[PDB]
Amino acid sequence: VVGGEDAKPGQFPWQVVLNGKVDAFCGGSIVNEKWIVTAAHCVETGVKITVVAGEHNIEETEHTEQKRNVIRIIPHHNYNAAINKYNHDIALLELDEPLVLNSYVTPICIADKEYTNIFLKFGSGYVSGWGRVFHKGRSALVLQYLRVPLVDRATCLRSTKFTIYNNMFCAGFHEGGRDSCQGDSGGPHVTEVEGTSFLTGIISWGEECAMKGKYGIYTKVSRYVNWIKEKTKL
Amino acid sequence: DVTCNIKNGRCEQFCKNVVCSCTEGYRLAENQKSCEPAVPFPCGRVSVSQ
Ligand SMILES: N=C(N)c1ccc2[nH]c(-c3n[nH]c(-c4ccccc4)c3O)nc2c1
Ligand code: NA
Repeated sequence: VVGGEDAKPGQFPWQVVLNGKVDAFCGGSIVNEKWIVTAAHCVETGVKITVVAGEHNIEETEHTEQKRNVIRIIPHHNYNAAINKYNHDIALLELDEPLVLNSYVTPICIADKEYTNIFLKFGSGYVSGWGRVFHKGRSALVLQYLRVPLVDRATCLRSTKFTIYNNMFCAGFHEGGRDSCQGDSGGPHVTEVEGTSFLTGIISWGEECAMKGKYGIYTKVSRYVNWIKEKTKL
Repeated sequence: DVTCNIKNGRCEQFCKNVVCSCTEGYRLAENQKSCEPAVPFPCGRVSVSQ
């Protein structure tokens, strides 16, 4: 996250970090004790991944962390990286052993299709992750967060030569300076509804991080609610 | 008089034409509008001191 702030411990207890050949390459959100929702481009190669819940400072042991191996990767059936690496960009990860829910490890709420869309249209979500804090720069040690406004589809379409499909959305600032970045993808975009946060998007992709005239592209979670609830049933 | 089209029928979370409801881990309050924790760690809540 470029232009964000250090989260306090337990401020985003649904956030998880993904590790593989490179640690902190992508983020995710806790659906429940056995399941994580992330971007399919983060796990498309089907490589051995580990999830860390309860993380705050990735280089300091705070005794709140919970690491788990991933035993199953379910990309959405409409995801195909050979056609478009960032369309239908959502995947679920099954953990080898359940997380122990506490104040540092808590799931994110997911409303039905209609209400997830209503909450996105409130126009202001929180994004978070351990990604790059500058475009082409060092990645964060402490979890970063940022409030990003929703951008109308017309402004979003004029900002890029790439195709922004109807179940993708734009968020960020007209003048740049603050945005999500590489290392944050798969992480959450949440909307606070009277003190309860609901998942409204997945951090997906963008061109230059925090550049004036460019915005972050997110996956609309409302498009996949029935698939998340179905596959993650305990 | 009361409809989900105006202020969500005054429901804190979900409204159905009104009957208010909440997401899993929350229970409908004595006022029939607000949502309260029904489990120790309900989804989407910050419980560490800030
Ligand atoms: N401009 C932005 N707001 C932005 C947001 C998310 C991004 N994600 C990426 C990204 N670049 N490369 C990968 C990646 C991650 C895992 C495997 C392969 C590629 C990414 O997730 N660039 C990004 C830029
Ligand atoms: Na740590």
